[PDB]
Amino acid sequence: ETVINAGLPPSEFWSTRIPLLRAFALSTSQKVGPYNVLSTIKPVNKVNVNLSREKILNIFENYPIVKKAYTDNVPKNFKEPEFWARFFSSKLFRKLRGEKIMQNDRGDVIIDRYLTLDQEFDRKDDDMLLHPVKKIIDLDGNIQDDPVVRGNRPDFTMQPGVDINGNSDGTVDILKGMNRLSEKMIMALKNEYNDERNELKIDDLNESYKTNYAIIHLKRNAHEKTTLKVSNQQMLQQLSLVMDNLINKLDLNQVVPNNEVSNKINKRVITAIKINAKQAKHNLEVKSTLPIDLLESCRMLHTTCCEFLKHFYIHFQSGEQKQASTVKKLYNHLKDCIEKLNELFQDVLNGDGESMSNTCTAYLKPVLNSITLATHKYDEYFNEYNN
Amino acid sequence: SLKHSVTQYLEEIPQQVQNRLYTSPATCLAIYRILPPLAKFFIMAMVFNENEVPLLDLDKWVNSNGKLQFQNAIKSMKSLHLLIPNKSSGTLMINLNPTFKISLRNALTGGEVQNSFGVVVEENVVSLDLLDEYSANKWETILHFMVGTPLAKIPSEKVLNLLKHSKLMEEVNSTGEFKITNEGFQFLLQEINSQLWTLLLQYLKMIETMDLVDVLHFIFMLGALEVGKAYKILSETQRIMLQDMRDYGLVFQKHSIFYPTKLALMLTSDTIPDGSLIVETNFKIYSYSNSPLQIAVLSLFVHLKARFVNMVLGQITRESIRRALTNGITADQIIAYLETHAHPQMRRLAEEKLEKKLELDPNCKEPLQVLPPTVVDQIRLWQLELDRVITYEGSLYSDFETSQEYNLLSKYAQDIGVLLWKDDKKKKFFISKEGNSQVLDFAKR
Amino acid sequence: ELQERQAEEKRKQNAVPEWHKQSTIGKTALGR
Amino acid sequence: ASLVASIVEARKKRTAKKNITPYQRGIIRSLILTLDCSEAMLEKDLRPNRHAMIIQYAIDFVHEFFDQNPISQMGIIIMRNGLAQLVSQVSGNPQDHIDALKSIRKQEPKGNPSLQNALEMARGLLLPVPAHCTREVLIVFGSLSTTDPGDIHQTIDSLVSEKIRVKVLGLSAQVAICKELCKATNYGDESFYKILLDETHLKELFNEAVTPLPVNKINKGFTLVKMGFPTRIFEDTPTFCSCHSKLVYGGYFCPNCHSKVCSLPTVCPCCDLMLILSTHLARSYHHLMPLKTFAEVPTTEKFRSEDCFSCQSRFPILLTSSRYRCEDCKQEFCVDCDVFIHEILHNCPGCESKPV
Amino acid sequence: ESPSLLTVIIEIAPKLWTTFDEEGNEKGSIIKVLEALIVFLNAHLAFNSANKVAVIAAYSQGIKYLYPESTSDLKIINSDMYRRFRNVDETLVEEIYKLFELEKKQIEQNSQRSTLAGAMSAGLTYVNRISKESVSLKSRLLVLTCGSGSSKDEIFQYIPIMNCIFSATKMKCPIDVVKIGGSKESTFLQQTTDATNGVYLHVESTEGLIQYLATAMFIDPSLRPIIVKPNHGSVDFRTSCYLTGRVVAVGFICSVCLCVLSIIPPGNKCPACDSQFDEHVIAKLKRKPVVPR
Amino acid sequence: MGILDEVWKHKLILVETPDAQETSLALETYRKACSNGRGAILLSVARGKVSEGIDFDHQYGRTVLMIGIPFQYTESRILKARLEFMRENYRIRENDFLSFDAMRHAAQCLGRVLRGKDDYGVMVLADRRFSRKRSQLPKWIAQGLSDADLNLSTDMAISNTKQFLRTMAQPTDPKDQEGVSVWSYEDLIKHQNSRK
Ligand SMILES: [Zn+2]
Ligand SMILES: [Zn+2]
Ligand SMILES: [Zn+2]
Ligand SMILES: [Zn+2]
Ligand SMILES: [Zn+2]
Repeated sequence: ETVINAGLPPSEFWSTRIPLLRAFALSTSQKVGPYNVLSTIKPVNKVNVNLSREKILNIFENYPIVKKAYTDNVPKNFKEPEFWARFFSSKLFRKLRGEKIMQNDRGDVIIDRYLTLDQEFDRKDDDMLLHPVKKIIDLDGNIQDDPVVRGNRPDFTMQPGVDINGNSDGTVDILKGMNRLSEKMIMALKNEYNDERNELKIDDLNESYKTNYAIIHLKRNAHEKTTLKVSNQQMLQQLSLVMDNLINKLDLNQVVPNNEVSNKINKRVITAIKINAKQAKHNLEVKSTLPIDLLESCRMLHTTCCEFLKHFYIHFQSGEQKQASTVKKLYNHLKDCIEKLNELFQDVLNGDGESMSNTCTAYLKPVLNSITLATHKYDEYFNEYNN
Repeated sequence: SLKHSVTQYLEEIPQQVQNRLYTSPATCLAIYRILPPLAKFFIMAMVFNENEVPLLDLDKWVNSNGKLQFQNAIKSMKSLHLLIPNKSSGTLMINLNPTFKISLRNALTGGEVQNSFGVVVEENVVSLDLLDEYSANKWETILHFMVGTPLAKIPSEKVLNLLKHSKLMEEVNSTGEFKITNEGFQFLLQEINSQLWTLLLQYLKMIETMDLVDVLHFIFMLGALEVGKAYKILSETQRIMLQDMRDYGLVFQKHSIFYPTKLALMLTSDTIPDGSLIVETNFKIYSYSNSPLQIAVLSLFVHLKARFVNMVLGQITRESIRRALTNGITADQIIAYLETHAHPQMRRLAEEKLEKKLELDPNCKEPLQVLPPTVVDQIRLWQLELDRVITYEGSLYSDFETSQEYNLLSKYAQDIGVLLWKDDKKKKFFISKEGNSQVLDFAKR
Repeated sequence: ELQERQAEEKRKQNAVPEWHKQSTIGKTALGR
Repeated sequence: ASLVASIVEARKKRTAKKNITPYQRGIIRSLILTLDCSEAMLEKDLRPNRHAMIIQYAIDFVHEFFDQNPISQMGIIIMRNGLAQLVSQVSGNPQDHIDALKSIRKQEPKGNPSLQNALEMARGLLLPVPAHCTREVLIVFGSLSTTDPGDIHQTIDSLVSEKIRVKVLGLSAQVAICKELCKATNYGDESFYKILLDETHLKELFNEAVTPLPVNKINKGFTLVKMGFPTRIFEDTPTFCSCHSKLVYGGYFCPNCHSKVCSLPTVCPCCDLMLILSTHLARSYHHLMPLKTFAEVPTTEKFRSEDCFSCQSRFPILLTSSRYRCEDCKQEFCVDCDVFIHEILHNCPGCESKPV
Repeated sequence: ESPSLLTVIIEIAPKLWTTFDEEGNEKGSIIKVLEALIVFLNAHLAFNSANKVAVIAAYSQGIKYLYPESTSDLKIINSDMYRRFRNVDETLVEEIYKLFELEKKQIEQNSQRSTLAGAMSAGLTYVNRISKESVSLKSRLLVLTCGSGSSKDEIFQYIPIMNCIFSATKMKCPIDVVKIGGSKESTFLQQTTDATNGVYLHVESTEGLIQYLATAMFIDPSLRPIIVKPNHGSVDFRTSCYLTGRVVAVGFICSVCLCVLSIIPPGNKCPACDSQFDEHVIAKLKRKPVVPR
Repeated sequence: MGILDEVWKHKLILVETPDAQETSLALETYRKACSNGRGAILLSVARGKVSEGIDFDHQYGRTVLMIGIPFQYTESRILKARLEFMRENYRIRENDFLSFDAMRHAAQCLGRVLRGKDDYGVMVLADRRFSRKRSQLPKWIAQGLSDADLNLSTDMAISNTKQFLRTMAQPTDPKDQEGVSVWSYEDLIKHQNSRK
């Protein structure tokens, strides 16, 4: 209603709805944090494993080799479902899962071709993580503190396990794999999107934190609301009179009225009750006599009129003279709305024979008064400024 | 039904007698309190103004929400004739009873009261030691006689005559004993307030020729009196009534001055727990009560086995239930007593059971049953056993010459509701003894 | 939705019969 | 001794209450309430479960918050599946937030929490807020781990630059990042990170957050805010409302554009002017002139009267005198009134009665 | 359906009635109020047998609970009336005599500030006491004030009076106010009635006061939802400026202290908390509306 | 077995490796993970490079899980010869020295978690053989070991740990430590006066 036929600029319409735009943007602009996707993948003859696009995307991000194989093969040789069925059966998934590879069992011929490539990525990733470390936790210097240290070499319990042939059993490789995975996850956090001294100090021994909140003292004084004093002798005499009346006796039966003010009192009380009862008798939208078609049209005209009023006030009270032209354009739009409001009343007057026109005019009286009042203020201020 | 019972009695009183009942402000102050809150509001408005107000003005006061109450209030107010409807000049003017209006004004304004509230001698006595014990014992003595438990002193013939003449405590000379009835068990169930009104309400109906108005001037005036105070001496009929009231544990007399009792003030308005008990699946009873009242009432339908200082233990048995049922006690009343006198522990677990029932399936709201369902079913089943054999008294009709006559006579009995059984094939039917004479007369005609 | 349906079926499998919901003494006795 | 044990414990409880000074507080608040709905919140440590109890207390908190902060605004965020989900925009209508919270009560919580996503969402929600409002974030954290897409430390630095204040309520134990967030964001104060120890303590923690937080001396944003006091009008026929565009019997008329509004306090839909009644401002005056606490009178001296000044409750004679006097007016009060005079009322009747 | 407590607050001051009698032709009208109240209190005690009564009088030098009398007799009323009514009325009048005697002794004392607010706060404390002590009772406050006497300043009375409204709204205790005097409207007391589901009534003539009490102020808390209140005036919930004393529809409030201001304070500094406003920020408000050149 | 998959859901897993540089990077990652609230678990060797100088004050260490007594490899010729020399010369029993050697390493790791007195952590010794080594632990550690904690089960250990962690999260009362655990200048003078 406000953009297509009314002609309000699209940019202006969004000025008052920034939070709605921002809330919707952040909903689709946020992503979950990194996590070990392959650990959640449990094979669980028939084995049923369930996958989702979110997990598929996570696998690529956490493991570029999978993306390298996926991108160059899915459109070329076979469909994606075969690929993931092929990937899981392969030893690459077992190696990427941090599980020892067994020479007894072989997985996928196609995927295994990338095993050597991974050995190249790991070395490239090792340099991607290698960097100088602070001397505080520099374990390399501890062993290099004495370069000529020569004692008794540690027993086999203090060294990586080996097989009968003397080569590594391979259990150390998975330990590095999990260590590399954790290091990559933390590094991924630190993307594009003096200190030692503080840490070594004992905070508990320092002075306790002291609050620095400000105090306020409020003086109290104000003027009285803006649109014959008895003397002491009179007080004593009047006080004496009441004491004599009270001490002597108290009269209760005299409280009965004269029956002339009671009728006036009853009329006055009922006079207020009728006014309150009239308001109280009509104190989900309320049922309306207007037909549904007419009522919906009135709401559309009310909503659009209010939207124009909202925009007019923001620019009118902006305080910058650069928007004078826009005010004129909005002022012309307001004039058109007034004509449209008048036209609807004329259309309803002839269409409904004044039966619904009176009811329709009341429903739009508050907005009509506001619209004409808004124009009057614009004209009054325009008159003084221009002339 | 406290006010309803009292209000119902006041309606049957003739309007000519109702006017006399409003002469004493003491009665008016109580009759003013019994009306609904909305009714009291309007009465206080009309009392002090000497004018006539149309009913439409009264309707304006009430909001649309309270329109229904305005119908009950006006109907109840008009029934007692306190509100006099006068129609003139095309308008249904509304006015209050002049005697009721004058009586209320005198009391509220401190005017002459004609000693409706009595006098004071300033001879106060100790109430807790004697008045509480005397009336509690006197009210307990009649209950022990009602319950049937032995007790040396028996109530005076005045109340005893009232009990037998009343539906309460049906008696038979041939049996030579007194037993409680269905309403008698209900009487024992009613709170002390209603428990006192029932006997008094029966007393109002029992009395004949002592004027009807005088009896009400005394009973209502009794509530106005304050316990622990002296009052000089009263109507001639009230003197014998005062002695009569002394038999009900309402007024205490030293032997010139009469002293009301705690029950007198309790008549106007209202005012671990004693009597609470636990029911197990073994039909056992463990009452955390130390009081003859709770013990006496429980023995009606419970076979007591032992007792301690703080609690009483017993076991429900078919014999005890059968004895209670033989007296006319309905199983519904028994369960009501148990449900309304349940221990808090039972209620808490029962609430948990309801919460658990709703927790598993919150769609349905099962009833909150404090005691295990099996007990209710078995008690109801025992009731069914007593109702197994059904027998009627009457006459059997047969040997009908024509089917039309058989259908005519049988149809006639059905119309008057005296037909108990019929068979078209055998052309026979049975009718109740009550309708025998009516059927025979129709047969002749 | 299937898991919710399965949960609903599981709840139904555990629900007690109707006659256990209410005490069926007033109703007509069981039989043909 | 049992009663005396309460008194000595009461004195210890009163020890903290002795130090009361009129610290400056920000009455105009803009709170963003963040709730944790993750797998860790399915535990049974809170009956029936953490999610159920937290939601139930959230409803109570909303009622209390708007009761004592009529001219504030609130926004609700939840954590689910490692993402922050908006369920209620910043608004002054207590019913809209309550309705949104009720709907959340149904869905079962699952997934992991993400502080960075929640903080970033809260950062954006508070961007379009005036400079005179106090931007606050309340987080009900139950998990012991956080999974975030970026660097949390950068977000913490941004929050401080934006002058936002963060309060965190934990369930199990202290998290190092949460302590840093509550400390770096509160000018180094460490009292804004609270860990509950039972169900009862949680209710107190929620109730404490209702009161406005004291402002820092070096943080000055003083200014005058243009407000309006509309006059209520009664109409014979229903008319369209300017806020919801529906037929209503009557509404308050703005004094700047005469547009009608269904209820207050709300921003005028036409001139964007805040409509508040005089009563709403009166609801916060007790935070600017708090009533001075009462000090018990020793039994050594002689008391004034045997009956309480305010409630006429006869003072129990019985050890320690059950009487508390007001320094300003020197009138003894019973223990009962002091609780009622400092929780319900905020004015000493004795001081008012004394003429000047 | 349930008992309700009536706490009548009566504001008696020698200055208030002296001006009322001088301007009018009613002498000893305080007795008329007292006797009318006695009947009204008796009427309230007759509406139910479980309803209590509390009377608090705001005299020149403070407040006192006339009823119930403190634990710490002349014949002023006939002894032939109802015992319960007399037990409340006789004590009420006896304490009145003592209250007047004390005021007369300290007549020379200069009492400049009224104590109406203090009495209402004290009554609320009594309401809190009685409500919690017995557990299942309602409450209702009735204010009998003589506004004929010119007041010095009601500004300080704003905070205590408006605070009592919230407390009454928390305990569901409607407070009704009846004002007898010249001014038709009391901006503060009227807001008290409307904000608490109360009734505001202004009457010029003291005679026939019982009719007002029995018809307007007799509406008990039990039947409030079904009875339409007879209040006729309409409140606007406005406050006076801090340096001009005129009602303001649109104005400025200091964020720090929340004090209303019709115009920008001189010196660009708040006159309540001594807070200086930024010149640039205030300049925004001072800016005139944008108009084409 | 699949235990690690469950651990990965809560905390990152870092493991000490024979390479020194790789281990140093693990510590850097472990410290970064603990600081940002991600949570991390470090698996190390009691007689390794980590235990000989690396500290875990406050956040980097909140619980110490000693998996078994770090007993040396008894079937070692070098060790067996060393034990014989001490027995003959210094009259030290073979069992006593072996237990002392193992405990001196277990305690070594225990002391790398507390910095100051505002620091807290739970130390669990997971071995049936620790039940009789209470007298061999350091005095300041033995004093904190209650008689009820000498032999606990896993389920009972978790309940106590949860209670302890909850208790340590409350604001400490300053008066409880004004002059009983921390001394100001004025308090120190008082102590010098009473002692003198
Ligand atoms: Zn609306
Ligand atoms: Zn506006
Ligand atoms: Zn008190
Ligand atoms: Zn004071
Ligand atoms: Zn200020």
